[PDB]
Amino acid sequence: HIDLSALNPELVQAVQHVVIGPSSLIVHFNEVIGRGHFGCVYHGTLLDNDGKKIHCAVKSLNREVSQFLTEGIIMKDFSHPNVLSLLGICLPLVVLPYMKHGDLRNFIRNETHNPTVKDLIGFGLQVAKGMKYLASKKFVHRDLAARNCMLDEKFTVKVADFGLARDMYDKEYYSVHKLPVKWMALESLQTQKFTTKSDVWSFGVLLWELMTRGAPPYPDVNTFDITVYLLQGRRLLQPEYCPDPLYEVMLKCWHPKAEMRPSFSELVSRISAIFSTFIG
Ligand SMILES: COc1cnc2c(NCc3nnc4ccc(-c5ccccc5)nn34)ccnc2c1
Repeated sequence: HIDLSALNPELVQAVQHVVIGPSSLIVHFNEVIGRGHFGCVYHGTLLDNDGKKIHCAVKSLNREVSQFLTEGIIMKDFSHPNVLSLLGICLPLVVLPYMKHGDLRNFIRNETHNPTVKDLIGFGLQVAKGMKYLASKKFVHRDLAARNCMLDEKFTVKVADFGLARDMYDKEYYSVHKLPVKWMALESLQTQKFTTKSDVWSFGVLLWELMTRGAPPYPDVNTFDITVYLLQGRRLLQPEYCPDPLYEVMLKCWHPKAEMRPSFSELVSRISAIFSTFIG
């Protein structure tokens, strides 16, 4: 039940645009397309206000209602081609655009697809643009990784796994202390505080993932021994196909001083330049 009085008065009129009527959504519970700690996701067919059939992914939270709605309201207002949108909430079901090619990590690990170095850098550029948008909205992601970005039918990469879509979709990479330690900035491992600058650290690791086509970072390090490993004066090595200036970008993302790491705007600029030097 929706109690409009419990909400922030400013946000009441935004409820009609976030709530999806149960008669407008068909969800196919016979086919699981993704698994999270909070719940499974399924295929869905959504009907528009006019009556157009759009394909969607419907996530369950199986495994405050006022708070849940405001979270959805804030997320719906986010609109960028490199950020996963919220279609709405159904009575609770989270309704998201269907991403045909799944998560970025699995996509680049797939033997049937063959992205070129240019393509891989382009995927990186797309993530940087999505994060530039999010950071301008003062939104800290906290869990940027290749596993947490998705691709649609046009191979458009979108920053996902945030707001109501947030979950652990690959439990292997989360350690109790439940943190994604191998994507975390030194200061975050120490304080558990996450910033846009710690998102920038995670982006550098994401770039390394792209250039290795989805290799696991720091395989021979065990969980929280990562802080010891890093403080020995170590960084992830330069992947074979990674251009030198792109590795220089990665090293900047992993600067020991958070305030010295590049903004996402600078990452878009630097990476767009490197991307432009390649053909095919
Ligand atoms: C074709 O298969 C799928 C599966 N899941 C979704 C989906 N899931 C919710 C979601 N929101 N943000 C994220 C980030 C990562 C994953 C994820 C899912 C599986 C493995 C690894 C990571 N899922 N996810 C949303 C939209 N389209 C999808 C299409």
